[PDB]
Amino acid sequence: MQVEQRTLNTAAHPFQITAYWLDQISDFETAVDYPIMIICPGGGFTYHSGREEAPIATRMMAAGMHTVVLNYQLIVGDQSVYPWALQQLGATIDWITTQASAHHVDCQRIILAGFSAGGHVVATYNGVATQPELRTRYHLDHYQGQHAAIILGYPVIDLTAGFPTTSAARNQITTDARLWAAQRLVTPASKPAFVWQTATDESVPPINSLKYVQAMLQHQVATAYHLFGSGIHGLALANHVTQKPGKDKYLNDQAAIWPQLALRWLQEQGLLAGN
Amino acid sequence: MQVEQRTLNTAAHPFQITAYWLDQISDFETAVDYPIMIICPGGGFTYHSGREEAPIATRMMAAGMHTVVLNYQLIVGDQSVYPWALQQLGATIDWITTQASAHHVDCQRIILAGFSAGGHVVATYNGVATQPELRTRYHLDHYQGQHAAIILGYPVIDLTAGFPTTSAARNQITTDARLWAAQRLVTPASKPAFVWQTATDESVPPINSLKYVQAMLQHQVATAYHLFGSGIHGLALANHVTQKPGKDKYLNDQAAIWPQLALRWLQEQGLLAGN
Amino acid sequence: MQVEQRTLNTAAHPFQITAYWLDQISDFETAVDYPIMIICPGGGFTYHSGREEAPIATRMMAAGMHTVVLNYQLIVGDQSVYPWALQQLGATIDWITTQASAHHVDCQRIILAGFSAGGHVVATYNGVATQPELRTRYHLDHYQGQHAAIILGYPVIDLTAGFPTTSAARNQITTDARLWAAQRLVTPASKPAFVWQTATDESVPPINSLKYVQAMLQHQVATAYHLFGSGIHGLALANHVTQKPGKDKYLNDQAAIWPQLALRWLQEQGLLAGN
Amino acid sequence: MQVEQRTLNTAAHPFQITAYWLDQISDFETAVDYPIMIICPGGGFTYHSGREEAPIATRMMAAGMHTVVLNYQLIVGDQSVYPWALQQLGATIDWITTQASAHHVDCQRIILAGFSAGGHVVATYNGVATQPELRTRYHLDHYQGQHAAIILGYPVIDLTAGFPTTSAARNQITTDARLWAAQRLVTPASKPAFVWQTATDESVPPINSLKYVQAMLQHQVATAYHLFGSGIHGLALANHVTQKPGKDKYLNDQAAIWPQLALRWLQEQGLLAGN
Amino acid sequence: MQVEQRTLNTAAHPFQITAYWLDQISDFETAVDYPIMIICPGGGFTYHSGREEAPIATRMMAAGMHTVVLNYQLIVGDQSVYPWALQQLGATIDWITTQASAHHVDCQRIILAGFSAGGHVVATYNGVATQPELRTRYHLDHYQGQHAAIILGYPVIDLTAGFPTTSAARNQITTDARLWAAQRLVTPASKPAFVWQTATDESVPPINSLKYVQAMLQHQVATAYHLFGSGIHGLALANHVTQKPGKDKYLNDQAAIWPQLALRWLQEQGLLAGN
Amino acid sequence: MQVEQRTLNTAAHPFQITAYWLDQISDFETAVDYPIMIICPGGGFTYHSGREEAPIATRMMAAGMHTVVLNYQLIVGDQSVYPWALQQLGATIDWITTQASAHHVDCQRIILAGFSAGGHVVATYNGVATQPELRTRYHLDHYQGQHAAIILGYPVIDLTAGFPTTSAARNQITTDARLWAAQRLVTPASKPAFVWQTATDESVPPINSLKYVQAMLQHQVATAYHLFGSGIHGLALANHVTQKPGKDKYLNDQAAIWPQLALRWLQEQGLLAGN
Repeated sequence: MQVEQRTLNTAAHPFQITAYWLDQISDFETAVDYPIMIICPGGGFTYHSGREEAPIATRMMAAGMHTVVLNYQLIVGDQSVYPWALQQLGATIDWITTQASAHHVDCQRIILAGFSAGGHVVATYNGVATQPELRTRYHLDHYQGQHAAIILGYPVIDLTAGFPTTSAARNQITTDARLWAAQRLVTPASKPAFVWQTATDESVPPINSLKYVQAMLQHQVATAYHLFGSGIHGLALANHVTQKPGKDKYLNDQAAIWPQLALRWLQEQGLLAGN
Repeated sequence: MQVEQRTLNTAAHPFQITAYWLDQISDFETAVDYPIMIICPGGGFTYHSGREEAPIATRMMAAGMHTVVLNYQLIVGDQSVYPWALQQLGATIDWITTQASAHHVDCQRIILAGFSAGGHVVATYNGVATQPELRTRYHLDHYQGQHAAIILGYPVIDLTAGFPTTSAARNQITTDARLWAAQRLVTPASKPAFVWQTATDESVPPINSLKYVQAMLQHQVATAYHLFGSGIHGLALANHVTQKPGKDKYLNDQAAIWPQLALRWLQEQGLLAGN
Repeated sequence: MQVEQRTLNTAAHPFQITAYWLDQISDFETAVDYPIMIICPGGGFTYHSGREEAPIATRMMAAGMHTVVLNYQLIVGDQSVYPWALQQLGATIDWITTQASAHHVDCQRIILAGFSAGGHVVATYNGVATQPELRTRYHLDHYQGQHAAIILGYPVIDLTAGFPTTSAARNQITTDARLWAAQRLVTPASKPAFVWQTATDESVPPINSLKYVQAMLQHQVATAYHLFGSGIHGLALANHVTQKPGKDKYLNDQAAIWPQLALRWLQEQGLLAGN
Repeated sequence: MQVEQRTLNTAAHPFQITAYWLDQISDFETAVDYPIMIICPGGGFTYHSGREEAPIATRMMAAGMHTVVLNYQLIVGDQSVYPWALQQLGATIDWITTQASAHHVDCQRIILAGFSAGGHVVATYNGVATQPELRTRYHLDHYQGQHAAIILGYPVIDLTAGFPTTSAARNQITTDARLWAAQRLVTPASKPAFVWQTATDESVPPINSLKYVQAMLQHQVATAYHLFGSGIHGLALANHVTQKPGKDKYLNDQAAIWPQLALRWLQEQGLLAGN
Repeated sequence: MQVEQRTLNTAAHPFQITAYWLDQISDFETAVDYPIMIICPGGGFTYHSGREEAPIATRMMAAGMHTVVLNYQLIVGDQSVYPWALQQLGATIDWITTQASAHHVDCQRIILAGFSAGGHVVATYNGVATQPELRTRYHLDHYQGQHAAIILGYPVIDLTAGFPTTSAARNQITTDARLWAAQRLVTPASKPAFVWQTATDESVPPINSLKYVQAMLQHQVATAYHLFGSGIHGLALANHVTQKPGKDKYLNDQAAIWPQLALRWLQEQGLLAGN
Repeated sequence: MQVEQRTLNTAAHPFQITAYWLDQISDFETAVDYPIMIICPGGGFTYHSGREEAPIATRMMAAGMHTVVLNYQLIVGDQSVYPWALQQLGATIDWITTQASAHHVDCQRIILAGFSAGGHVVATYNGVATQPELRTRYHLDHYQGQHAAIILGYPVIDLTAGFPTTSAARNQITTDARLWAAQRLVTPASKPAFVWQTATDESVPPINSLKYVQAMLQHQVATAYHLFGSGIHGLALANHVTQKPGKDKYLNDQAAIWPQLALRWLQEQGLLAGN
């Protein structure tokens, strides 16, 4: 296993990525190309939450895929998240394509993972990057690669839907109201989506994920949705690994099966080798 | 996550280790000390099998523990495995103790994992390192640290028990017949053991693991034993990750739950935080 | 000791930092959080002087603190230093806060060091970052962390005060005349300052430091000022380590005690453990 | 030999460089300063071709010079190549000057290599960077260093001359028509040029290189030109090393002597030690 | 290109290797496995000459092969070169086999290069490793891999043949007189050999190489021999790259074609792709 | 500044070194060769104390010298310290000579530092390495380099003199009674020594250092001796940097000037540039 930490510059606003590369198993006769998952952590667009980076990355790596953690654009400074964050997701994917030979990467299996605030970036991208008109509008010309499916964990979907709380904050993320609501950007061309949240989420209302899923169904796009009956926002792995010390509110033993479900879902979609 | 590849020299025969360090989660208020698992791959004492290194290491890392992969002494050259391999397991543990500050390592939770040939080294160590008389005999004086529990996956236990096949091969591993049979070295001081194998193992007869477990019970030492009804030798993770390309004989969906069992067992023993 | 060389991107103009991390001492029972000092070298805003980077960094490290060397914005290109350099100092501090767990960093003890041209960036920041109105104006919204004290070595303070020599050069650094004079930005909210220079400085008149100190006193802010009676500009460590080969004009044995004074001053302010 | 991979930020649009540093030979009594060659690969301004990076870099390293591979600005996004790419070539050179002590670099021997699309960037730079009026216009103020000679392999020279094929593509590279034709920017101040191409080039007509050479002659600048009678575009090393697997059209045994010619030419110009 | 510096421990006397790995070219559709050359520098068994390491390594890398530089056992201490050095050559080869997946290495094309003192180690190995009786005697049991051809540059062949000068020195290298003369160990099973030297060699008489070649012919083993009419011992690359500063005696323009000859020879033997 | 962590193998018992390399200052016209100090920490021959490694290393680096931390042989296993540790000190020095070109190292200024147990290794070496008869006896043949001076901090000198406490422990370190007493190995050929200790040392009686100094005087070898009137054993830097958390017994403000004295002493001896 190799760990790469790089700045990528092929975007208006350069960003940092941290890649976790799988090594080829030594006693194999033939070499295998592994899937790759790009992870966008949460952090309310003001930071990137460690809880939703390496603990999750490692979990997916255990199932035999490379992972890259993307440091998408934030509010810090006087900067806005959009459109820059979309340009960065595209750059990352493009960069992966250029790393396929060196690292055995199956470009037919690039997957996007989003959590809380990072879920907005992913959900929006799933809409924009699949629509020629919007690739042009949001400057994704000439970026190679395309993702195959997305995974949303307690995602922020509509900015008018509960998070954030004030019209100033919503516009600070973006003044582009076409990107405010990710479910309004779903078309049949959108890639399939594994979505989960808890019903008792309070900082990012469950309505967010639901509206997205509703949009995928109505546009006949393959989706799977797990709304667990309990648990706070930002459960991450929902177990001891991502549990803040002392605080039992970060433990949910039923939500904690989400990775197993997600992985099984990837297999169903033909995006991960099956047992 | 950091990856360290080092030669350790505080043993008669220097060896290579590859350590996979957990990083502290950024948005924690207080820092946490994680458990650490040392992994001894299989390879019939002639090599170290990649299949039983990083795929397993990564799997355990996902449950929130550091891992170190130990390149124990091999037959290559005209060298023997013993006593040198025991000295190396002790050196590794000692070295970990010196790395605890830098990496947040819970020395009350050092765990040893063994697979096939690597299982012999571990099972033997669990006997020797816990017996003052044998620490002296096998030169473990002044090595700090002590492991807390061991995990054996389809282990080689008695060298007179099926593997290897010829009296020459057995002596090439070691001329020390006191180390030939790891179950004869079990005493109440032995640390607890999670053991698993398949009943249809042919290169290393199931009798090996059984005899060990039988010894642990009879010396009133806490143990757990999972003998799956089917599957070849060297299943590793028993899933797509460690499956040799094309060959379905490396897939066992029932044996594949061993990690989940093992981890739950570690929790029971108080050696891994519980959910 | 670890050495990190990274581009940081959470600012309009991305920059390079070189961090020198202290490692936890192995034979300590409990872990300790160390202070951290950010160093801005001189170079007349056209380059970063090596003399004022690692030789100084190492000197402070010896007293038991992490150091980061910041490559603040320069005139090169057609670029200006301001406002970008202020955004970068804030980004660096913010980034440190996100590295505190991994490296044991005491965020109640972040310190800023400035030399010659780098002194302007620091002195200005000490004014801006402490004034809510100016954090907003100069785009420091949402940057975590705050420094505790600053250290100025032969600093450039007022751009109308001797350095640079022509009105073109002054405006090339910045057209923002509110940032021209760092002493006019001092308010009671400014953090404490250790200031030193030589009286015989010719490229950056001693008047610069003096005016700053005068402003700190008049706003009742804790400060300490050492104006050595002799020596050229850019003495750095004033000893053999930073002495240009052959040239004795870079040796001043009385100015060379500045680090000892500075460190003792940090102790007085409670920003460095005391003996 | 050391390998460095860094983002450089002292330009409007930050870029990645990959440097291959020569190490000092251990059994030398005195240390030697080696030349350095900057390489701009081809890729039609949409990507950087691996074929024209390390295989070429390594080839030149064998003749005893450091190499740096520059990731010049691309069309990707909605970005244009110019003026940014010129700023980046200057930044790279400047950065090298700051690395001379650490790596023994002979700044009187910085050389620029260009291939296909990368040849345009180099050829243009050879014109701009040598003309005070154009350094000012294209923002190369305060960048230290200057190259000594350039090398063009099947270069794109005039954008109205065959590559690219549509007026949209030409303007997407740049709307600045003063940079469209690199031969119109040649003056006596231009540095000497080693130029080669194949006569049967179809994607970038041989006319391109010819027009450049013609301009160098007419301005009395030292140049050498090798137009091989056969071979496709993008032959690179023209041998097995850069040959796409299976495709014999990337093999030209006569064009394959270009490196030997180029190196001998560097010696003639006093830019590489001679045998 | 990646650079690896590792201690290998699977030998009685652990040794350092420095590997220079080729990276897969990014714009290839299919991946290619490259040959690998192991280089044993000279140094009179008291040191390893830098002149015969990276300058040569890089030269071969340019022709599209990985290289590893082996730090074979030396006289330093009271240690002898043999048998340990043979064990180390075998370990290196074995280790390469375990690195083939990760680095695309063609194990049907492992090549050994020897210079001066390093030539003895190689020439001897070519005899021992190919003779079952001698693999057993010199402890090469269970080492995977086998080399395909060897390359000797001004090699030391018979220790009674001019180098070294005193019977004490000869025995300090080894008391094993069966290894004193490498030509007496040639049998039809020996791998093919490219040999070169200068006729005016004085520290290691030309007779050495000649006797070896004579042995290869008489055992009907494919060999090629280039005895250049002039030049001192230890010419290395014979050009400016390996020329000690000031001393023209390290320049031979006719001997300097040896790499081109050697590479062409590798192609003839089917051990390097041909143009 | 670069940090190197390597195993060295040119000794019977391979060892780890951690080197801290000074980088050349960028804005120097000419390059300078720096001194290098090798540090042997304490630890009672059972471990290497972190307190006496990087905190001290960094302190000396601040005065403008490279440092290497040597992991000398320990009792761990059933191993003895001698003769192996002497072979390792010689190997380290030899290795440095081979690193001089790459890192600008002044081989006329190699210095050895010893603390507590590490002081024995140094003091003994200062005797052995300077006596042709003893280089032969203790196998230092063919190791290049030689140290210039040594520094002993609260050193263990005579093993019959207080440390260790039992005749078993003394022999476990070494059965070679010729190495038991380092002061009995002093001859005029011994290099100069800076020695310090506290008079109230209880685990290693002050008599140890005194006897050494007495031997240096009586053999007319230049020495300097600072016996501070108070303080425990293992004060290290005697300040907050090496102070175990909470325990004031590791603070001695008078002993804490030892580095300043030592450095000034190095200048007097011409082994460090003077101000």
